Order: sequence, then structure tokens, then C-alpha cells
Amino acid sequence: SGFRKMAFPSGKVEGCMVQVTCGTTTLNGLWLDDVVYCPRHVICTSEDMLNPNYEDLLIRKSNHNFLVQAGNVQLRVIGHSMQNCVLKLKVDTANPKTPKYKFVRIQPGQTFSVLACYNGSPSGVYQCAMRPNFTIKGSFLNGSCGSVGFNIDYDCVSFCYMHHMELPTGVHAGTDLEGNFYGPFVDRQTAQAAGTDTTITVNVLAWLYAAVINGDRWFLNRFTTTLNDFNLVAMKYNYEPLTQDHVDILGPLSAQTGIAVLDMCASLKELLQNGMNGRTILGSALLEDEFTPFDVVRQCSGVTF
Amino acid sequence: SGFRKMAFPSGKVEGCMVQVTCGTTTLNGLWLDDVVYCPRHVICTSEDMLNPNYEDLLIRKSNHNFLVQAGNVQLRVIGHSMQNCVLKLKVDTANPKTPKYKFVRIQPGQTFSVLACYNGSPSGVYQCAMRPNFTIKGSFLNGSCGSVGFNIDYDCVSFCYMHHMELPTGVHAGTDLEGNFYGPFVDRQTAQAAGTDTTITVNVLAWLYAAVINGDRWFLNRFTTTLNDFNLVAMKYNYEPLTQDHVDILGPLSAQTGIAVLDMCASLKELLQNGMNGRTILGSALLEDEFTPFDVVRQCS
Ligand SMILES: O=C(Cc1ccc(Cl)c(Cl)c1)Nc1cncc2cnccc12
Ligand SMILES: O=C(Cc1ccc(Cl)c(Cl)c1)Nc1cncc2cnccc12
Ligand SMILES: [Cl-]
Repeated sequence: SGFRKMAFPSGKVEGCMVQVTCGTTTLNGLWLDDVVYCPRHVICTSEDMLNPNYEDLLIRKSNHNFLVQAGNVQLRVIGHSMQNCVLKLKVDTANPKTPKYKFVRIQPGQTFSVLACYNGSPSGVYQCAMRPNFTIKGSFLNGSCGSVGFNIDYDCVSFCYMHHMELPTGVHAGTDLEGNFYGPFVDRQTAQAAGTDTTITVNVLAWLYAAVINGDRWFLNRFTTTLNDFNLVAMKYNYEPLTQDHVDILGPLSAQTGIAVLDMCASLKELLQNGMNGRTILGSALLEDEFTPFDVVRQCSGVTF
Repeated sequence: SGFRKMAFPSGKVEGCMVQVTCGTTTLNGLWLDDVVYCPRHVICTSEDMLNPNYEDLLIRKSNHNFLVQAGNVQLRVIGHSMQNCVLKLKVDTANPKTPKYKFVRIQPGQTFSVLACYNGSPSGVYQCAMRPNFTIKGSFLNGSCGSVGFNIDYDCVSFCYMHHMELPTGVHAGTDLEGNFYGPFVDRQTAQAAGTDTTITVNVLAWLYAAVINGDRWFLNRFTTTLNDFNLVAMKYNYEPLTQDHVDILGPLSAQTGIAVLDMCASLKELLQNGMNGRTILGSALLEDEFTPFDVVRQCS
């Protein structure tokens, strides 16, 4: 028993982290096969960021301008190209530690592990969710750009996020590994703000099921609700709409605990209208939304990688 | 910016996890150099749990009774010995992925990362703290025994915990890597209960400093307190006494934020008295105590 915010083991990703230096800027790169992926803003100066023409800045660069360091070994860049907001640096050496991998774009509500890096060296791993406003509530300092978000499926790493910037409110924005930003963000020094965030409803329900599996039942009630009545209530409390897809995904947890999804929805509705009343659920006084239904099953059943 | 519960990258530890089988029992082992460390209770049968005589049970075992598996390769056990509650299985191959490491015994309040494993395979990494009652609030299922707790400051892995058992309340007990249990626990099925747990006061203060560094100042007040008056108040909320050692440890954070330790203690007293009033601190509606002063400095600076 116990329920923790748990990240995937980061080993397969640690063996891919490298340091990328271009001019005065140093950030992280992801070395897979003979390619190093990193944010394209590494080519920018402070002035260039205000209004950058990345094609123009990149054409002026030569391969030797990019200093790639894997541990204490310098890699030689033999080519460079840009794919959306990611820079792809072709290197002469293929990473011998390249794991089985895929590039996947995730949807809001999905969780992933972040391997925070500085100077190509991993310093921490944490689990977070893609917020409905497309930001992530990460923990990043200067030099963290190029740090990646991932999930593991059996022995395959699915890279889903690359860190690019921090917004004024302290939240973070980035792209998938194809360089497409999550959210309406751009890699340019201009006024940008995260939209009003919402709670990931399906994840809160999954977490309430995790609490039931762990013996926390105080919030359960005899009531059920319709999906439409729940969505009318949930919308009032800035909660994401719960779809039939979400109800179906929660099915296995509903079968294991004996609590129907719409029955758990009525518990959630009462929690929203009345609060916790000085009580906690899984050591939290707030409803947690950064555990998906898959994360709960994985943790409460012990899937390994 | 941002403050997250952050674990160390687990790679150096993943390359050490192996599966140890003895009879019908399968658990995890830590393979460092030519030695596999695992809980000694792996040798116990059904009636060898209430009152096992581990020396007696171990003398009856041979090297070939221990089946050690590293990935899909079986390792050959060439010796076995017991050090307190840990079994040390000498193997014929030194782990090529052995990182720079040390065995460190930690004190209550200290934090560490746990690499939860099943059948010698890592499944997740999370952050823990050694509770003042010497238990850990982990997340472990059957088969997780032998999973380890560690810190990775620099390129060296400091192993501080090996998971041994789950207590009736769902909390976890284990040993350092020398086999010495944390707390008054024994590796027997005898009636054992975790003592009443308390809040790690110095860690809550470190977390309040993390919140100030991140721009959260609403809980600050114009008051200060004496160390003794703070402790008299804190103990009424089941908070650990704050010692002069703790006040000294909070010095660098105090200097960085400009808030004296006893000034932050008065904020904590006020929070205990009033609660949060619908407000949160670093995205939490409870006072967090699983970030040490060292964790806060590392994460913020
Ligand atoms: O904010 C930037 C650089 C940056 C700035 C503007 C633009 Cl338009 C872009 Cl694309 C990138 N990266 C940083 C990342 N994470 C945390 C950070 C904390 N402190 C500082 C920097 C941080
Ligand atoms: O509790 C035991 C086995 C055990 C039992 C009694 C004694 Cl005296 C000893 Cl030393 C070891 N390990 C397990 C570890 N963690 C979570 C667990 C959840 N479910 C089951 C087992 C769990
Ligand atoms: Cl310690």
C-alpha cells in the first residue's frame, strides 16, 4: 500500500542527455542514434529572441559552432537542420545507449516523467501532467532547456516533451520532439500568458479510486449521477468535461473497487460543493489531478520496466 | 521557478537491481561489485516468520539454493554471509554497471529517492523521507522487498535504505545497507506497530522558505518567537522539536530570503493556529515536511 507521485525509472533517458553549447548559450540535448535534438532558441542572442528569424540565424551557423558534449567526450556535429522549434544536430557517432524509442505527442491530462538536466547532466526526475491550458507545472531553473518528458511502455521510451521556456506565472511551456509547441506559445521574447487552467476530472476520479484501493472510503456516498448532471456541476468548478471515453477508461478501476464511475462522480460532486471538512484523501487536502487512470492501475498493480 | 517533489535520476541504481529467489520467495537484490545485498527474510519459510533463527536457517543453505538473476542472465552465487538483517550473496561476476557508491545511515527527517522494484525490474521512482517514528510512507506491493532508497549528490550513490516490510497501518520499515533496521522494528511477524508519527518541523520551515523564494509571501507575519515558545506551541500540534542545529541549518535560507528563522517560526505558529483559509502554499493545502533544507537549496539554487 501507499500512493506516491511516481516517475518512470529515468535510466534509459539519462544515457541520452548531452550538453549543447552555441555561442554564450548552454542547454541540454537529447542524443538518439546519430542525432542531437535541442530547442532551436540555442542559436539566439538576447536581441535575436525579441523577433527571431530562425531560418536566417541557422543559415549563418556552421557545424563547428555547435559544441556537443556527451559526458567528458566532445561529439562532432556533421550537419544541422530545423524541424519546427527543435534543432537537429547530426553527429558522427551514434549513441550506443540509444534505447527503443518513439516520438509521441500527448494530449492535456496525460502525465509524463521529466528528467530535469543542467549542462547535459540529469539532476532530478519528477512526474507531471500536461495541463488543459497546455502548460506544465514543472520545476526548472536557468539552463534546464532541452530537458525532456517521457513515458515508458514495456522497454520503449516515448518522448513527449522538450522544455523550451518559463512563462511569467512560473509555469512551463515546451514542444513535442517534432518541435511543435504544446499550447498557443511561441519561442520568442514577447508577451505570452498561460490561459485559465482547469482541473483534469478523469484524473481526479482515478485518484479517488486509488484512495479507495488504499482504504480511504470516507468520501463515498450512496448516490449516483447522470454524465450530463456531473458535467454541468464540473463546469461550474472549472473542471474539464468528463466524456464517455473517460468513463470507459475508468472501467477497470470501477470493477476492482465496486464503485461505478457515475457513483464516484457523485462523491466528486459532493466534494466540490462541500469541501473536505478538515479531512484528507491520500495525505492531500486538495483533489489531485496528476495521476491518470493508467498511472493508478500501474502503481496499484506493480507494472515493471 | 516551481517547486516539485523531485527524485534523483534512478539510472545508476537501475543497473544494480537483480532478482533473488530462495525457495518459493522472490524479491530484489542490490548488485554492487561481486556482492548482491538483499533482506535476510528471503530464506524464511511459512513457520519461520514468527520466530526465525536466521543463523540456523542460513547455515542450512547452500550457494546453489540462491537463484540470482540479472536481466536474463543467471549469476552464480559463490558465497553467502549475513550482516545484521541483510544477506550478502557473493557472486562470480562483478557488476559492470556498479556506480561510485557509499552506504550511509540517515537520520529522521532526511529524504531519499526510492526505486520501487518487482522481480529485479524497476517500476517507479518516488521521493520519501525517514519519518520521525523511523517508518517511511512508501508505495510498495508484494515483491517490493529489497527495493532501495538512495541519494545522488555528485556522481556518487549513497544507499540509505533497503525495504524489508510493511507494517499493519500501511507504512514501511527497512534497514540501512549494513542491515540495521531504522526504528524499533524486527524482521519477524511478531506484533509491531509504528509509534505516533510527528511532523518534521525543520522540513516544513525549509518548505516555507522555498515558497518565499518562489514568491508566496501571504503567510508571513510581523512576529518573531523564542525557540522555546515555538517548541511549546509546535509540540501541541505533534510537530518535532526544533533544535538549535535546525535553526543553524536554516541559516542560508534565512540569509537568502531575509526572514530570520524565529521570524519564519512565528509564521508557522500562525499557520498551525489558523490553517490556510482556502489558500495554498506551493500548490499544497497542507504543510509539506518531506523537503529538507538541503533539498530546498538544491532545487531553488
Ligand atoms: O526562460 C527561459 C529561456 C527563454 C526565454 C524566453 C523565450 Cl521566448 C524562450 Cl523560448 C526561452 N528558460 C528557462 C527555463 N526554465 C526555467 C527558467 C527559469 N529562469 C530563467 C529561465 C528559465
Ligand atoms: O510485508 C512484506 C513481507 C514481510 C512480512 C513480514 C515480515 Cl516480519 C517481513 Cl521482514 C517481511 N513485504 C511487503 C513490502 N511492502 C509492501 C507489501 C504489501 N503487501 C504485502 C507485502 C509487502
Ligand atoms: Cl541524515
